[PDB]
Amino acid sequence: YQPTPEDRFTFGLWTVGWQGRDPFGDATRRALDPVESVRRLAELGAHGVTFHDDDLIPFGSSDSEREEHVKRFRQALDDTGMKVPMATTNLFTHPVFKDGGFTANDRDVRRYALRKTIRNIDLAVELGAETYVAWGGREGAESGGAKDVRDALDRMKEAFDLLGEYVTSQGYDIRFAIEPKPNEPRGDILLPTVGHALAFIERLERPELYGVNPEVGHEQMAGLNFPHGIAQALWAGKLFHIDLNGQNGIKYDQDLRFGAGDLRAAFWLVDLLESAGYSGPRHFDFKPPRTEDFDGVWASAAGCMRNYLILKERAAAFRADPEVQEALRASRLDELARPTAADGLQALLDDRSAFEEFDVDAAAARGMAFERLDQLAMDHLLGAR
Amino acid sequence: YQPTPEDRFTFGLWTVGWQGRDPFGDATRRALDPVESVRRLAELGAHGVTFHDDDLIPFGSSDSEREEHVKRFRQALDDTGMKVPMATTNLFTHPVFKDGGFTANDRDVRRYALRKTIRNIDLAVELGAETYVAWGGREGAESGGAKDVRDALDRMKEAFDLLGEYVTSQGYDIRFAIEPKPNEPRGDILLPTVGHALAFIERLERPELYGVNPEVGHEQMAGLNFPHGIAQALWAGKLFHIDLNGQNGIKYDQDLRFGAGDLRAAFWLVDLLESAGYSGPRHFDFKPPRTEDFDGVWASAAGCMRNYLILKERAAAFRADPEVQEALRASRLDELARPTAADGLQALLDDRSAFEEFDVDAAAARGMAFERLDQLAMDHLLGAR
Amino acid sequence: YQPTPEDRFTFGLWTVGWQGRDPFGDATRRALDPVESVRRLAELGAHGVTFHDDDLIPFGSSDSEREEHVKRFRQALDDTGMKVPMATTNLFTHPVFKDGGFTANDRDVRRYALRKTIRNIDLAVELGAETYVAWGGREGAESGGAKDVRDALDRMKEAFDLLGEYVTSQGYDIRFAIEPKPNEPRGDILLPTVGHALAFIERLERPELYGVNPEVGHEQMAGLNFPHGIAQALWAGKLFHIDLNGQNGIKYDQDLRFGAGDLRAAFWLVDLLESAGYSGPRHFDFKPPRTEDFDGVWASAAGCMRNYLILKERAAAFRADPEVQEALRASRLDELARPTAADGLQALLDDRSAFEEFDVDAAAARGMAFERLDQLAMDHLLGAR
Amino acid sequence: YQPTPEDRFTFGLWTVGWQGRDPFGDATRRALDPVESVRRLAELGAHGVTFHDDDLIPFGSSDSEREEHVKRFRQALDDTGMKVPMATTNLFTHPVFKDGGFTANDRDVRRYALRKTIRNIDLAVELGAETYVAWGGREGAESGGAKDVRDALDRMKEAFDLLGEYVTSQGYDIRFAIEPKPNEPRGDILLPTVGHALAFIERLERPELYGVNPEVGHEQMAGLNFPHGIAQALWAGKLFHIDLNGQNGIKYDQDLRFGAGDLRAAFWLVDLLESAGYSGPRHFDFKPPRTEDFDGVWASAAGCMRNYLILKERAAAFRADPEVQEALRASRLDELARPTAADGLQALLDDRSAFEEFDVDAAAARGMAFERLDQLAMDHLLGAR
Ligand SMILES: [Mg+2]
Ligand SMILES: [Mg+2]
Ligand SMILES: [Mg+2]
Ligand SMILES: [Mg+2]
Ligand SMILES: [Mg+2]
Ligand SMILES: [Mg+2]
Ligand SMILES: [Mg+2]
Ligand SMILES: [Mg+2]
Repeated sequence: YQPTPEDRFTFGLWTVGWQGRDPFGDATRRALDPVESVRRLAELGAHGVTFHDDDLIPFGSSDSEREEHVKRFRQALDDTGMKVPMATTNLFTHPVFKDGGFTANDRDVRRYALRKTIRNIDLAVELGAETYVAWGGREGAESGGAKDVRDALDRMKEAFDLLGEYVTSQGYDIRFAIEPKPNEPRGDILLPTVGHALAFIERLERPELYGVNPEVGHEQMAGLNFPHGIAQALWAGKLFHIDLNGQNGIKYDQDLRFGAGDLRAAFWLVDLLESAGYSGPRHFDFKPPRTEDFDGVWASAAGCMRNYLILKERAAAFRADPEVQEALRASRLDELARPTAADGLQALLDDRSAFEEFDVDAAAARGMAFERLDQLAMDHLLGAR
Repeated sequence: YQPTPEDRFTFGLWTVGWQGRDPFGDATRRALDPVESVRRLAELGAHGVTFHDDDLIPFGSSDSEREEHVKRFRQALDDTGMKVPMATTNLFTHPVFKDGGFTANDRDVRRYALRKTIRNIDLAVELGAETYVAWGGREGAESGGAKDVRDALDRMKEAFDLLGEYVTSQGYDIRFAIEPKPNEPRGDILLPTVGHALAFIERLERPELYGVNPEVGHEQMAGLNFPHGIAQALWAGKLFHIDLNGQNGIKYDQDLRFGAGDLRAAFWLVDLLESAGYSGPRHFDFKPPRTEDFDGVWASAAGCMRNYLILKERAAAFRADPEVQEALRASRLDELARPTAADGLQALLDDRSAFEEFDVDAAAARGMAFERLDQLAMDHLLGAR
Repeated sequence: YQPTPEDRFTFGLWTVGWQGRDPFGDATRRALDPVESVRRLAELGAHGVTFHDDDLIPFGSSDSEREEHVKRFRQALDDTGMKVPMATTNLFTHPVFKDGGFTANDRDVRRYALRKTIRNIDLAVELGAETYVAWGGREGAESGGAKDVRDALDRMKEAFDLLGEYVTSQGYDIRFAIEPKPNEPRGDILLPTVGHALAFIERLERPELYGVNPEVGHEQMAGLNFPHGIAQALWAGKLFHIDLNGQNGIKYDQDLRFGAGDLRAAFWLVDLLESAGYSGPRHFDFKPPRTEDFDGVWASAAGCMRNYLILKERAAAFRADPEVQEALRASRLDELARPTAADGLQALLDDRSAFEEFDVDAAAARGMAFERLDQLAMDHLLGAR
Repeated sequence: YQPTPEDRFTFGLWTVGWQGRDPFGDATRRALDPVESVRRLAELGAHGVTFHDDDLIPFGSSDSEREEHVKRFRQALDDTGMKVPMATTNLFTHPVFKDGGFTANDRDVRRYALRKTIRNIDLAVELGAETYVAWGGREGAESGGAKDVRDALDRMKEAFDLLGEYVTSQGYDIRFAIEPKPNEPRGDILLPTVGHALAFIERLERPELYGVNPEVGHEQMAGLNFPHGIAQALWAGKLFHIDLNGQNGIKYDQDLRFGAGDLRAAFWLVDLLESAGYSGPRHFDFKPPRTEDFDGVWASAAGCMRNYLILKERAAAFRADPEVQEALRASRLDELARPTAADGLQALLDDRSAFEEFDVDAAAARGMAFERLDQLAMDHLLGAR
């Protein structure tokens, strides 16, 4: 199960470069030169890297250091063939963003957040990114009175509309993807789930420029079914990007490598992405645990891609299995895909078989045969099939 | 804290009428005649009742029993002045709905679900309901392969569009509200949160006919901030109805009386509903615990309204407190309400105070004063103020 | 992966016999004659059945019906070779237990609960059960004032001590196992986790007569690591019995078939049970989903045993893998098993290599190599190894 | 509601001294001199401070800097009258503890952890601490194979037994308290709940030297009822210490000030502590949110004590209310405190009123009147009474 750049696996600089500082511990690893990470990730079979502006250009760099850093990075991209499909802004690390970026109560911080973002959009376009991700990790509150949510949504809409105006006025061909997270580092974060972000996009001035970048661990921190949420995003035509990792239930954001955490959900996710023809990057946003040295970092990063490829195999085997296709018909997955009432309202109303002469007890008695279907999915996942 | 019909408190027949059957226990209470519940609820200060078709008309009733039941109910409404602002369909109790109603895999069940619903819409209009609620409690799955979610969303859209066609073709003045629930009785339920339902409505043929009916306990079963979700629904203009109860964290749907469960959240919810001018019914969907006899049932139902009125008082006191308004300005809630960039994109770009000459360290050093504001909210809630 | 009676797989009568009534739905299946379940389970490879008194003898049966029911059951056991390793009392279904059995506030109910239990202990001994399970499903509260927990623990200790006196005075060779559950059907249940039950047993008069019967789904309803809890029970010498099923995170008690839910946890559990030499019954407490007809019921029950056997295989392969044993040494699992200070306190104090001359920075720099070890566990689980 | 030193309110140096570094953000506050915190906390009405060795003495200090730091601290304690009732060891910040202290896989780290602890025990005794707290925050695992839990419990028992030997051999009058936490910073932490720690203590060589130090937010991170767990610890005679803060459900450890989070639970906790006569320190382990400047830090710390005192008032009012005492008798809290069977086993067996002639239907029909009792508890909490 060896990854190729055609698998579109991408990594953030901040993932393998995480020094292992957590709320209760100091770094267990020295910092990684982005040039060294680009080269190590290319050797592992990755297709591309992503970056926050602050990952690449240390905060407060002069314009001459800034261009020196870009030029070094650009050399590493050119030496390796690595792409940069996605860029994002760090609006969460610096103390100035402690109440958020786009929805900070302080207006001058909101304007600074927009300028910091716009600067990096120019740079992202320059580096060829086609998706610009926005993770409002500091947008939210620990207490109810700290944030009027309707005002914050106004400010959030205003920020995203202005970003959309700037993109179309520059004639840039780049789209935005909102990354939801229900909590941490804020007590509650605005647009907490895929659903909340999808609803929000429909109120923007140019909705067609915005989609979602859902993350496995984030929806699972709310106990939600991450495959279900992805299906709805696809149904809406709004899955612009996706973040893969693992999470062991409702607790702090663990950012385990993909496939760790809820293994059955990872299987159903890959089944959905592959069967829907999702063609975006397969992005890993994970943290090698701080127990690990650099050898463990690359091992964890390899395991990300490996577990995707294994699950991709098992899902395809499951869908191609004639006994599964038989069981799918046994549970009437075929009838689920048919229109309830293509004959239209009036025909439905006059159809006495739909109500007056419907045998309710016969229909109730029919088994759905879901457990046999699920055990076949299990057998396939486990390679007992 | 005595409720009046002007408080628009409403109860489902199924709430006070719950016999106390749970997954592990038999009924602890005899069944309630709906006529007796209408009369008891009117004596408690309720404004109205709601019903599932099956609450009012026993399943499979002849057309003559059906009209006898309506006529008895109509007499109780006329004798008490109770209104019926909202009606809904039971698409979950009968075994025939075990895989759902609108998204059942079986097409004939889907058509039956639509006819069962349409019949009750006629009856709801007759009884004067202005909101028709849809809770897809059986729509979903315990296993990943049982339901193609994109197909189910198609079938769900199709059902709701047809309902919208039937309403507009009949010239009915009634709107629909989708009630989300993340799980139980299904392992995962479709449209699991307020966000997911809001996004879904934007894809219907006549979006203006559909809103949400969020329920406290349901969003909290996903660990979400229920006040935040309500704010987004209001921001969208889609809060058509609301269900009030209590819930002690992420576990089974407890349907505790309102104010039980997360007390601080109940306070912030009432603060939001009152300050936004929400004018719909204050509907209680709760279950008097099965430890209780009928005296405990009415006691629990009284406590629902009482806790709303107490919290309504404390929220208003909080918002009217000049020291709170001062603290709100101290945490820049006023600046949050101002446009980030009413001067427009180009002016923002040329504004060197927004970036080139922005003192990031000065802005970072400013405290948000959120903890003092929250302790004032606490003092008010507790009547220590 | 075919089960044999030597695998010690056991099922409750109430598991396959669940009619599919849930909080929101009526039965979807007719009731099962216990004699028919005993015969069907024997054909599936089960080793034994368990029962609540009320599963076997309908509540309130005359002494002549009671013995007729036992005699019919005894015939089915004799015709099939099925054993009854475990029996338990239903102290939760009848409305009289709505506030509990052993810790009901009403004393006459507590005495009735003890007599109901003692009667069934006699019957369990007669049928040869060696473990008597107690699941205090109604012991607890929805509200804080309803139950003084210290008093309830007194009443719980008193009940269990008296049960222990009755057993030793009758010269019965039977032991008790407490089954913890954190919630549902009560808002919070007493002795909510394995830990709470283990602590409680140490205060009983004859602690040696009592152990725990942990259940997968129950500890996971608290987000706990079920393998970890089982290890502690084993460490204490108190794992008398175990209940296997599946659960998808913190929500209502799903009682999915074993292997569904958290698949990686099921793998680590089987690894622990097998490597510790657990020799008790492998008991399945699960509910075939109500979507299923009787064919789906037996399919689900077969899947229980199958998933255990598959996981048992993969765990053994993992532990026997020399590259795993190498990786285990690489992460110092061997050093974890050695005494920290077998040289004793004074030697440790005088050992300057333990502190004064300990190279803290060298030790910190060592990687734990946990991620490589976990990916090997993953590969084995997935049959990619 | 002004605190006095007789209220026994204590704070960790690390609480008010938290610089606001979280997983996603840099410090928002400069470091606090412990001498300045001791003085500020004394002005707020605190009774005492607690410390990790590393809070007080910077890691790796010479013996001359070490005594200079103690001497400065000792001067601040002497100038203010502040006590040090509890001390603890930092076995979690330094990278060397990344796999734990007492249960690190590496033996030399385990010995170093014991020496680091023993050194601070001497210092704690010198400063007069009577409780030594152990929070095994790094003891546990992110993956199943990384830690054999039975071995780790052996190593944990060994460490605590040796600590007990050292204490009794030195003739120190100090006791140990284990602080449980279910997760974070490890994926799962050993001894995850109060129950797990209580069970563990019963296997130590000198159990009488060890109790628990439970923390509000920690048990709530597992969805458990923190008042219930405290009652069991009291019942066991093992509540040696307690940590107070707030937590909004199952998510990352928020360390909100006490009274924030689950307000009703905080009320029931104070009711229990006061009615049981708990006489230990009321210790706050919380973090002023990083949105706050130093003014917000002291405001948050004041709010801790204030919310305890308010709740203490409301609980006492509730218990002294004759209508509550009446309602308590109505729900048979009095009968719960009586022995089920003080007449003994044989008398119970011969008592036909306990079974043969017990009217089960009469007893079932009795209401528990729990909802009226809970609404009275609510009214008292809210000051609507
Ligand atoms: Mg994450
Ligand atoms: Mg991400
Ligand atoms: Mg509900
Ligand atoms: Mg509802
Ligand atoms: Mg269960
Ligand atoms: Mg069980
Ligand atoms: Mg904490
Ligand atoms: Mg603590």
